[PDB]
Amino acid sequence: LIPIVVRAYDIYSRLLRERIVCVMGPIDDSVASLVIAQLLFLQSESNKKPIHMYINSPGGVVTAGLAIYDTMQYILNPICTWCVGQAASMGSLLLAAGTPGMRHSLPNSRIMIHQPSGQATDIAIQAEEIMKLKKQLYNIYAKHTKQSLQVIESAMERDRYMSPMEAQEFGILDKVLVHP
Amino acid sequence: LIPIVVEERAYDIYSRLLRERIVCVMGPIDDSVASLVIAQLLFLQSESNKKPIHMYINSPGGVVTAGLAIYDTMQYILNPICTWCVGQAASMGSLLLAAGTPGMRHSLPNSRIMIHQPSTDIAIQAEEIMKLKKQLYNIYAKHTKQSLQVIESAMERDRYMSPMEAQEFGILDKVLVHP
Amino acid sequence: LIPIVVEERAYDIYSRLLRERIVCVMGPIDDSVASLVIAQLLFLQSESNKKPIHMYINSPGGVVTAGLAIYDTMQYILNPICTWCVGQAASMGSLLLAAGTPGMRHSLPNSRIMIHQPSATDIAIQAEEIMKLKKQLYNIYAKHTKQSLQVIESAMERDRYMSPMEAQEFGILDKVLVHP
Amino acid sequence: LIPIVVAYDIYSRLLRERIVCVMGPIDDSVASLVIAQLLFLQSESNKKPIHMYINSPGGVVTAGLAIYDTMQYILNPICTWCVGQAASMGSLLLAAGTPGMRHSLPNSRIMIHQPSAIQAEEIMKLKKQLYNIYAKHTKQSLQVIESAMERDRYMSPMEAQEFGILDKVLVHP
Amino acid sequence: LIPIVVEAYDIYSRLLRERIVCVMGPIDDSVASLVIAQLLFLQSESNKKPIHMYINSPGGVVTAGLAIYDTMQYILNPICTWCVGQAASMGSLLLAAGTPGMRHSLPNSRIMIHQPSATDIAIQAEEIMKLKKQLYNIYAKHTKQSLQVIESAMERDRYMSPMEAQEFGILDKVLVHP
Amino acid sequence: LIPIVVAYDIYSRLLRERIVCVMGPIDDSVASLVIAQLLFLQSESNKKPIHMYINSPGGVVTAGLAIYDTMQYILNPICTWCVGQAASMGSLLLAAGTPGMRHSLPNSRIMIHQPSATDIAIQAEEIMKLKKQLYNIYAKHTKQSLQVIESAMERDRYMSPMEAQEFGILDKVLVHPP
Amino acid sequence: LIPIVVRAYDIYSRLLRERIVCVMGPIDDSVASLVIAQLLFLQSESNKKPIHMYINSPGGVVTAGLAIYDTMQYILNPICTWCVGQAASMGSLLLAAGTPGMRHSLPNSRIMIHQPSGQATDIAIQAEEIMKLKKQLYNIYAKHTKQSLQVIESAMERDRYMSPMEAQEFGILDKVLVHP
Amino acid sequence: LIPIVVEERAYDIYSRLLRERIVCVMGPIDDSVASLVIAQLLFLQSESNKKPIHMYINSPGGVVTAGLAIYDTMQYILNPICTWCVGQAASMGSLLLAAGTPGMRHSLPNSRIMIHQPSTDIAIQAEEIMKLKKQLYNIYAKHTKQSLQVIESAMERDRYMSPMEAQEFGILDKVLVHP
Amino acid sequence: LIPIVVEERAYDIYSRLLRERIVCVMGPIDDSVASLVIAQLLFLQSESNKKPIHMYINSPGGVVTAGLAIYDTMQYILNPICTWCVGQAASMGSLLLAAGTPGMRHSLPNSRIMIHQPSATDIAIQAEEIMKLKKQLYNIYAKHTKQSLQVIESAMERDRYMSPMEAQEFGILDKVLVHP
Ligand SMILES: N#Cc1cccc(CN2CCc3ncn(Cc4ccc(Br)cc4)c(=O)c3C2)c1
Ligand SMILES: N#Cc1cccc(CN2CCc3ncn(Cc4ccc(Br)cc4)c(=O)c3C2)c1
Ligand SMILES: N#Cc1cccc(CN2CCc3ncn(Cc4ccc(Br)cc4)c(=O)c3C2)c1
Ligand SMILES: N#Cc1cccc(CN2CCc3ncn(Cc4ccc(Br)cc4)c(=O)c3C2)c1
Ligand SMILES: N#Cc1cccc(CN2CCc3ncn(Cc4ccc(Br)cc4)c(=O)c3C2)c1
Ligand SMILES: N#Cc1cccc(CN2CCc3ncn(Cc4ccc(Br)cc4)c(=O)c3C2)c1
Ligand SMILES: N#Cc1cccc(CN2CCc3ncn(Cc4ccc(Br)cc4)c(=O)c3C2)c1
Ligand SMILES: N#Cc1cccc(CN2CCc3ncn(Cc4ccc(Br)cc4)c(=O)c3C2)c1
Ligand SMILES: N#Cc1cccc(CN2CCc3ncn(Cc4ccc(Br)cc4)c(=O)c3C2)c1
Repeated sequence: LIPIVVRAYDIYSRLLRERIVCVMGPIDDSVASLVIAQLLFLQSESNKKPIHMYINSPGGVVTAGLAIYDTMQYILNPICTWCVGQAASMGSLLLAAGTPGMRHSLPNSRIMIHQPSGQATDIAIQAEEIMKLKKQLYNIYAKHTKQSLQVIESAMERDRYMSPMEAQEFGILDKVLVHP
Repeated sequence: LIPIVVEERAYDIYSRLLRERIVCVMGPIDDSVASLVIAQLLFLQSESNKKPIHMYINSPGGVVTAGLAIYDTMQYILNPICTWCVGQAASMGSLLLAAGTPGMRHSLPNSRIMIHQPSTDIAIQAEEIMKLKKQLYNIYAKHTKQSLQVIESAMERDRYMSPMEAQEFGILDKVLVHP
Repeated sequence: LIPIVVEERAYDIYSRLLRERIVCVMGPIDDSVASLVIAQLLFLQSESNKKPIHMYINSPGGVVTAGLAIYDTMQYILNPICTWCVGQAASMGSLLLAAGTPGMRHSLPNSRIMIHQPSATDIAIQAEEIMKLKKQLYNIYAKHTKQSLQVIESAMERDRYMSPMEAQEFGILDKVLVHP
Repeated sequence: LIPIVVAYDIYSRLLRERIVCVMGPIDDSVASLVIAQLLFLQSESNKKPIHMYINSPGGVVTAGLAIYDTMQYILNPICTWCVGQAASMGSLLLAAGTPGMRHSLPNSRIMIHQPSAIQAEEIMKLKKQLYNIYAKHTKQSLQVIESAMERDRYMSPMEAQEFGILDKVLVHP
Repeated sequence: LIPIVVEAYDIYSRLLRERIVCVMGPIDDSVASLVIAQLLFLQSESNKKPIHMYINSPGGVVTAGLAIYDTMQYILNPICTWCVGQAASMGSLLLAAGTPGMRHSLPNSRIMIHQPSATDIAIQAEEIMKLKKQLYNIYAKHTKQSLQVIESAMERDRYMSPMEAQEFGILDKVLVHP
Repeated sequence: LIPIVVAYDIYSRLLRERIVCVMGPIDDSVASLVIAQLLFLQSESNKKPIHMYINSPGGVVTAGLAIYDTMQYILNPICTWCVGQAASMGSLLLAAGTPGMRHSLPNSRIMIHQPSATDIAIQAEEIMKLKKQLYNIYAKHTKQSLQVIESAMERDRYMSPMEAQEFGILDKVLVHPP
Repeated sequence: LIPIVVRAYDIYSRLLRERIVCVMGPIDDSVASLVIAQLLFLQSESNKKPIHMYINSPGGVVTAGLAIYDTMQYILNPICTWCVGQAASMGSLLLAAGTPGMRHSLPNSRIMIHQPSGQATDIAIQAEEIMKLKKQLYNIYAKHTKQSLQVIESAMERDRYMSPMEAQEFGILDKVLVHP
Repeated sequence: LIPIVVEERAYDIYSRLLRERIVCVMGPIDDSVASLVIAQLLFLQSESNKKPIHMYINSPGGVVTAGLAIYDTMQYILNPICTWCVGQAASMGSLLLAAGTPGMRHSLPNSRIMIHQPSTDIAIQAEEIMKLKKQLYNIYAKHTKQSLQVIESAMERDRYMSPMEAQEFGILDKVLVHP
Repeated sequence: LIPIVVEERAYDIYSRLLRERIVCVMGPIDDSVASLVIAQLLFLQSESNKKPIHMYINSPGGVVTAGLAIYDTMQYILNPICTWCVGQAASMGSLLLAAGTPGMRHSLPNSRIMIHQPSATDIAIQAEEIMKLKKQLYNIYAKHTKQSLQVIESAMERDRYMSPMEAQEFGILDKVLVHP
């Protein structure tokens, strides 16, 4: 039951006019394909006007999440990340991949970087190869939070969520706002 | 739910991707995908048979004959084809990736490329699956410019490659971070 | 989601294929697929009875009477019917492929062509009727491949797939091409 | 999805050609659809012939009888066409065409044998209706229809023409 | 599970020793096979000692009910029938197939002869008429009613009282106590 | 629950009567059990007759031929009995009894028409090759011509016990013990 | 509903006393484990008394069928094979593996050596490796029917059944009996 | 349906196999199989801790920790253990096969041996599955007497070996046709 | 099928295990598993209250109250309880393993020991009650490992498995042996 706003759009097509790419729910190849297209389209309108990326996600397929991350680094626009409700697993990696100084979170959000043990693989993968994927998140997290590799590997072995202030000091987000 | 963009006409974002001469290959490859992909490749040729066409690949593989149908159409049309790998391209997905126009096969830094065949259509006999696998042997060796047994060995290995190993191996030409 | 192309008018890409006089026979063939193909075949003739009609065949087979229904329409209309095998043409697919206008039956370089029938039909069927069906499959195959009736009874007993070059040598198609 | 011709969809264009399709199993939903178009094509013209495309394995008898009564009610000449097969109730509509205008394409299969909650006496009562319909349009005696419908087999289009189910077996116009 | 009685049998094997054959529940080929074997076993014990049958059945496959009916008419033992709870469709045909004067029913039972709308395969129209005509003749032979009266009463989708079924001919005695 | 007689279960005592029970659809499991009892009953005596009880709707053709071949292999004379029905493979086994010892009860239903399964999906020439095997067995035991058999089996109908007797499927139609 | 015969056994335990190993139905690891135990037990009673192996099977897992074959060659007893009803795929390979001159079939049996295209693999296997398994049946069939490798490979490409007389001339069985 | 044999006692054929000091390992390996196999290995030791025990292996693999539990019990008891491979022994199945007493690891001529791990218990983390795989690396190298990386390479290969290659590789000692 | 052993009397091998004073805790632990273990525990004590009792633990965990029910019985009875970890002991499995008599908690060389609880119980449960349960898990773990309560709160936050040597160093078991 999606509404229509006023030439008349639906509320989700209107969100894209305000340069807002929506990432709600589990991440798969279909979500990654839709998100990457919105980013590439938004750069075609202007490669300097900022883009806001709303994240309320529990995670999902890693390669699908990495495709969004790789596209976030490709486009030249300033990328603003907003954590609403929760950003866990791959969701917190996209949250931490925003433009430095523009990664926000709402005051009552939860943030998880631990990886779950409901998909995460597309096909069946071998023992050495989930380790290579985990090492990829090890370096991406360390690069965007400016944390050491050992601190990152240690923190990701603990099954717990952080408050936006804990995530701020760790390096996932920059500002915790209740109001503009 | 597919959003709508305005650039006066109103397209869905995927009808707008086809406007950019961009053909998406996301997900498992079956006869439904092969019918959709081939149609866009034939349409994009009709608009202009010399402008390049971009193929985005994030696929785990799938039906072999459908992936071979796309590949044949890729070699049939006259446009230079740029391949782009985001996320992953495993089994038949890496074959289409390596089948791009030489010099314009790209991948993004965190993609995973697998050429090991998994384990499609109706079940067949042992001589037919072995016949099909040798076509995958020849096609890979044709575009990687590797030896046959070098390909046959690398395909036994249950493993993915980083975009860089796939570049030295001959599946890719460029690994980009930024334009 | 089926994409949209623009001339001016907005078409769906499959509807644009029909304006190029291309009739797709993709996937398993049943009565619903037969209805669509026959409807498109008869419409393309009403526009012009001499302009060629293109048939895209990527099929693993299907119901015999449904596949025969199409073949009956391909023989009825006066248009030159170019058959194109892309991917594979098995069981009822190769019969339609071999039923194209002589000299205009093509195949793409990596296609597989089988004439072996699978080990069906709409309602449960008797012994004498199944062999009556296979006997008219022999006659149509022998008519269009110009082969002996027993050479069609043979080789159809072989659980085997053919190359486009074998299928060209045997009489199913006339050309196998890489480029136009 | 069904394509678009010029702006019509291919099955709406087939209706503009005065062609009514009866493809697949016949039930009350299909019978309601066929009857609606049969009355519309008569509403457009009561003289122009109407073409019926039959590719059916049969279906519900009361639904097939519903179509049959409508073709007898309407005043238009009706051409039936068999493509693929016409089995059980499907061959009854095929034989229900206007005399001299019942066709079949060469490689079709015609079945009049009926496939093996109402009482037993109602099954026999419905069957006798089927017997009389077949005998009326085939000009065959009742015991010939009863003995032939008893045989679990399909016919060639040439066999079905001599029996009286159809009139024309053509390859080209 | 079924309990164990000591005299050590399970109770259903003990009803066998009392020459009681149970026809409880729906009738299929598995029930007919079990019932016929119990009948033929009791004739081998003594062809003269009566056999008691307990019928609490909603009906079932017609050919299975005929194999039971043909087996009781085969053996020469005196066969009683006892309607407990309900005897509908094939159940009431067997109930009426008892030895004349020895077909009983308990007072609060329901007896039905109208046939439902019986499948091993899907059959043709004349084959369900051929089968129904067998039910007509079997009912008329044991109820001593005219064939027309059978066709009328079987067309009514209704249940009979054990009192009504007595004067119709389906049973002989409606008792509360021995 | 199968009752117990005195310690046998009723189906084990049927085997002691030299009776082999073939009730229900015929598959490879039914064929294995039936063949096992036929060879056992031959082990205890190669000349005493064996009794076969047939209430079958048909089943797998190769399993039904597996039984038939074993009925022809053993040296014992075989009485076949039809109760309820004998259809498709069931009527072929019924017809394959010892000449003059194939019986049926009066309310049985016998069909030789084959249904429109089998362990694997097979080809056209194999399904028809199997039908010719049935053509020869039916003509052999009914002593009818090949054309008369292949015509009559394309009829979708059942026969009465007397029709099948005149056709050659069975010999005696009994109501009470001879 | 398995009967009891007379000390009292069940009819299947009695079959083993007559030195009859029963192979009915599709073949899996459970059937192979049960069959191999009966063969090894029967050799422990006497390594010279013959063993009869009843076969009414449509096939099954290849490695499970090969385990029975390998055990048939291990034990020293004369092995008699009996085809009843049908022996297809792996079933006909065990039928052909009997002691020379002791492979029988009942007069109305069907024999298939073609391999189906309902299991045949335990796990998932690669393209080259089904070829190695097929080459194993290629040599086993040729060794026991004394046929050439080319004749064996050709005959196994045809989807058809043979009569016991066809199978006798080919080399699967030695005698076709109606009576001892 | 398990038959009954007489040799006076009445056993089922599998209770008679345990009488021969024969332990069967057929089918997928889970905690139910590990509980059954370990119990027989411990019982057969109690009857006599020096008589050999025979293990028949026709398994496609399965749960790793259950297959490791059996292997540990194999090394724990004091009896020499003969392993026998019929049909196949893939993944954990070949590990138990190679874990027999040196000199008595056999296979029949038409068996297939796979040491490539497939793709068990609850799902785990990437460091734990990698930790488990290295125990399979050490155990295989211990009984094959091969190098670690030689094992690690051979385990990438999606392939089976004939009993003869498995013999040169160090998983087997003897390949028999007849006693 | 559970095999049969013979002394003389015929036992099923699992019943023979109970006569060796061995109680198996294999698989997931629920109320039905708790009933069996407690019943076997109390019976073995009725025969003798000083003879050791052996507990075989190959468990991935289960219900907390069901697992606590066993631990309560292990503390109640007077017998020396030797715990044996074979394969794995995770969640409630390691708690029973660590609850064995001091000096008699063993593990086999290739076992995995986890104390991390999974991300349950019989009926749907509230927040305060789940933490009340984890708090008594802390107390039992701290009592038997002789570790600090916070050292138990830590490390239990780590989605991690331990070796038998780590579990010995931490206090879950006392010995890790290859041979008796
Ligand atoms: N997966 C994917 C992916 C991710 C990052 C970069 C690329 C490279 N490609 C190559 C071809 C191309 N062509 C046009 N544009 C502009 C545009 C305009 C509108 C829309 Br709607 C979409 C794109 C591009 O940005 C690119 C970048 C691929
Ligand atoms: N499977 C398929 C397939 C794949 C490759 C080539 C062909 C050959 N065919 C034959 C007829 C034809 N006719 C028109 N065009 C132009 C066109 C314009 C618009 C659209 Br929308 C699609 C195509 C063709 O490209 C071809 C090629 C078949
Ligand atoms: N199944 C079917 C089928 C197959 C072959 C031949 C026929 C015969 N029929 C009879 C009536 C008819 N009426 C009009 N046209 C032209 C037309 C115009 C638009 C569309 Br859209 C479709 C057809 C015909 O071709 C025919 C041929 C039936
Ligand atoms: N079931 C039904 C059915 C079948 C046959 C005949 C009838 C009788 N009815 C009664 C009323 C009626 N009113 C208008 N028209 C013309 C018309 C115009 C457009 C459409 Br669209 C449909 C019909 C009629 O034909 C009839 C015939 C009922
Ligand atoms: N369906 C069936 C059926 C129904 C009625 C009659 C028959 C005929 N048969 C033939 C052979 C036979 N042999 C022995 N007895 C005695 C007996 C003893 C114990 C048990 Br337990 C079962 C039977 C017979 O009654 C018959 C009758 C078959
Ligand atoms: N399928 C099957 C089948 C069918 C017919 C004949 C045979 C041949 N076999 C071979 C070996 C054999 N050995 C012993 N006996 C006697 C016997 C005794 C008790 C039982 Br219990 C079962 C059999 C045999 O009859 C045969 C006949 C197989
Ligand atoms: N899979 C399996 C299989 C198949 C063929 C041969 C072997 C080798 N084994 C080794 C140990 C062994 N020990 C005792 N016996 C005799 C026997 C007695 C009774 C029964 Br019951 C079972 C066997 C043996 O035959 C063997 C042969 C394994
Ligand atoms: N999981 C498990 C497992 C695996 C290997 C070793 C052990 C240690 N345990 C400890 C207690 C014990 N007590 C008696 N015996 C002898 C025996 C006698 C009959 C049967 Br039946 C089973 C065993 C033992 O072998 C052991 C070994 C545990
Ligand atoms: N849940 C439970 C449970 C757990 C711990 C303690 C108790 C207390 N109960 C009370 C009554 C009782 N009565 C007899 N015995 C001895 C015995 C003998 C044979 C078997 Br078999 C089992 C026990 C007891 O140990 C107890 C202890 C309950």
